[PDB]
Amino acid sequence: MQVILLDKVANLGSLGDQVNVKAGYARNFLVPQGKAVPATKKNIEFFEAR
Amino acid sequence: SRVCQVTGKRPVTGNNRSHALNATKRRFLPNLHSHRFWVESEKRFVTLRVSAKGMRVIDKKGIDTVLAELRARGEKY
RNA sequence: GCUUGACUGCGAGCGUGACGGCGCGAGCAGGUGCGAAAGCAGGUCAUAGUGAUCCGGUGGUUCUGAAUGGAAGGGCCAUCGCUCAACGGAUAAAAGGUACUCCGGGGA
RNA sequence: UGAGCCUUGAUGUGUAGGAUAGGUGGGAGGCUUUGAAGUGUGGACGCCAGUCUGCAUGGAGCCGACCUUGAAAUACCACCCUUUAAUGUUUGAUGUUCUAACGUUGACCCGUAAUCCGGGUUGCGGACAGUGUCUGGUGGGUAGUUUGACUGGGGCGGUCU
RNA sequence: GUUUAUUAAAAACACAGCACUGUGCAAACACGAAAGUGGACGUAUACGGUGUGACGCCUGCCCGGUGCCGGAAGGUUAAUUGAUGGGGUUAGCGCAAGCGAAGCUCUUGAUCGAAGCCCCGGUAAACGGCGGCCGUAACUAUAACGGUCCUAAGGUAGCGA
RNA sequence: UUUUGUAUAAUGGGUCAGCGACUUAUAUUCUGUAGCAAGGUUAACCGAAUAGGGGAGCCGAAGGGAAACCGAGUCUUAACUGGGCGUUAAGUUGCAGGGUAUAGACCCGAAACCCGGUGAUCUAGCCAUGGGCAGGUUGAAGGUUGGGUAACACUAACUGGAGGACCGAACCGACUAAUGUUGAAAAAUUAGCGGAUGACUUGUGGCUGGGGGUGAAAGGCCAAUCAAACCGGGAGAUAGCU
RNA sequence: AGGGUGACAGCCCCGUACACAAAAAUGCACAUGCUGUGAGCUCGAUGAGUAGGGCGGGACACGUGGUAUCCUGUCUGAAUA
RNA sequence: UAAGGUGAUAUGAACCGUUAUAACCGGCGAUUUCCGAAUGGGGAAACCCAGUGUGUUUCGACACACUAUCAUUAACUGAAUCCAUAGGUUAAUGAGGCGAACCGGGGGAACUGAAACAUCUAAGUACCCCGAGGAAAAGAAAUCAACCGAGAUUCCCCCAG
Repeated sequence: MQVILLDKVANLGSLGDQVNVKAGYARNFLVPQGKAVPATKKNIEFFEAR
Repeated sequence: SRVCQVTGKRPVTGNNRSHALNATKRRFLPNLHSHRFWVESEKRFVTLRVSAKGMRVIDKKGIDTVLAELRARGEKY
């Protein structure tokens, strides 16, 4: 899915961009425990100025 | 029970239909799995018996939105 | 020797079956073959060589076409697939045991 | 490692022939002194015919209907094909490793003087196992049934049109 | 000892022993939609199933058939993937006969595709099988023996008139 | 009553009295009858409620044809001398009756299937807690001593009390025979018989429930029943049978 | 109307037709008051794991048939007057 | 309302009352032991066994009152793990059970019909379970109609076998 990375993620690393990823690696690693955020058009607009 | 907590899918009945169309009673069992969820508002492992489709509903709505819906219609977790 | 009448749409009237069916049929309408012609030919000397219906396959026919124009499907016509042999065919699909026997009727 | 895909370069001996001609198009000038023909080597293709090219020698040209050929240009520009090579994207196969899903009828902590269960820590596995839907094989374990009629009684034999 | 309460107390059933197979523990198996229990608070000198039935001498031959256990190239083969081809519909082109773009829809199903089966090898204290035809020894009978029968192989030991 | 056929020794009835079997609804056809007539007639409902109002709709005078369509004609065929079917005969609505269809459909009767419940106070197996087994014999392992052996082995005494051990009561069974067979008893009595310190027996309480339980395996047991218990419901199951 | 009174009752008796009566509780109507719910106008907004699709079923008279529509256990998945 | 009256089998005995406190009928109340949702714990239903607070001109022993579970809300507290949560206590409100049909939803056969029987029919009927009301359910169009329209749902008669 189109989650946006935040921290120093390894290869497929974006440092903040919309990239494609499987759902099993999105949840429970990139969603909670962090280093990413969902893209439901409320989070990405509030984190646009970050 | 095998009722899904998010969607509400209950096991319904069906029929075996072979080549000779002989009817035999059976049931439709959902694909339920006990999956553990970390929430951000309460900061707690929230375990839920969800379906394979009910996990996908959490992926769109969010884990905080589903727990607000479980509070409204009366179920507990 | 020469040809395709083993032809198409019909048929007064009659035989034969409970019925479904089956069998004979001059003559007429259209178009052919043989014979010079009168005429004959709607398979074979006759009587056996067979299978209803349902569901479909194929070809033809504007007949129907769920708002309209089409189409799918169906009907008509042509035609194919059943040793349904228990052959007027109960299903697309079916073998044994009962001195453990149990009911209903008649019998030594 | 099998495959697509995106650019970049090789790559093409029916036959005459200046010579290992990819097909159609635009097309008589493009390029070279920001150093070219034409020789001499290495790497390298191969039906060892010949060609590509780094470097170096060389220091000012190759090219065009050129006459030939069924079809004329590494003069150049475009869509690229056949074959083949490298990097790179992408989809699967095989195999190794790891943790975050998940399993724990391992230890330990708390609710809790509690062999259940739940929360928490830790250890060993680990995307297997297991489960749901779909599907092939197996399956009297079980369930519903079929298993014909005439007939010197019935069965055997035999018959049914 | 046990059993057909209420026709059959036995030759039956059970029995210790023996043998085979399953099972590494969250065991196999069984009851249960599941949880869980039993198996077991046991651990291959143990447990579950089958078979024979103290003990003594012993338990031969045949793996084709039917099961089981493997092995594995080829052949066929479900779900899934939907390549090509055909048909319907029509913007438009065609005085019309007809053809036909994209889009959508229908039909056909090239390819991917595991077990099972075909195939190969073991397993008889697994299920089973252990034959016909002739010739031949005394009084007869029998066949040590001598051929054929390609069904996988033809009754050994012990006995029985 | 059943039959080709009965006094038949075919079936049924002890008698009397009471009760007991061709109905009802909705459809359609025929006949009788009544009203109206090329028309007849309403259903629901309104209602001053058997009136009146309501003509939605059904049936009939027109059929042929698969249908489009054509029409007193039409279809089949290229077209019919024709042929097939029709045209030149009054139906419709009430009532009563004879039939059929669907409902239990003239009545009585199965053996059985399924669902929902009830029972292990009888019996089969088990779990926990207790009790019972008179009496009399046979004399194992072991212990001690002696003989014997190079020494063991081995043997002779006493001690010892092992046994799905023997005989035999209680108890637990039920093999033979007799009485009994509308019995005293819906399996018993008398006299013989088997086990009787164990794979025993027994009191009390609990557990296992029907397509299941349990079974030292008979298809036995599971409330005097068991090739699928009991009771209620589907149920007035069905019967081409008496 | 009906029943009873020693046999069959309009006039014997209880009633019937008719005409009235509620301290207290309560049903239903309008009338009024209070606590709350909330008019109307204009400007928006238009219900996403949803419609639809594959497989497997069920329900509409309609049994997969050329089979629409509706429901969904599984797998996916839009458009925005 | 009243001169009669103390339910009946059922008399008898003993009284009450006659002009408003006999009896009878109606409305509003009081009393309401024990069991049964039974709710202080248990239980072989009509019984057994307690705890807390409060009361004794006899402060021994009794009497009055309260104490089930669950849902929701509020307050006070409160682990592993520091904050937090789980968990614990108290208080207010409400639910539990019974009952004949109708209704909605979740499960759901077989006898039988097809002259047998498997698709089918019987039939979403019987039964079982949950929930609600005096009705429930349904209900203001992503519905029918066909170029004319109608304008939610439910029920009756036709359409129509």
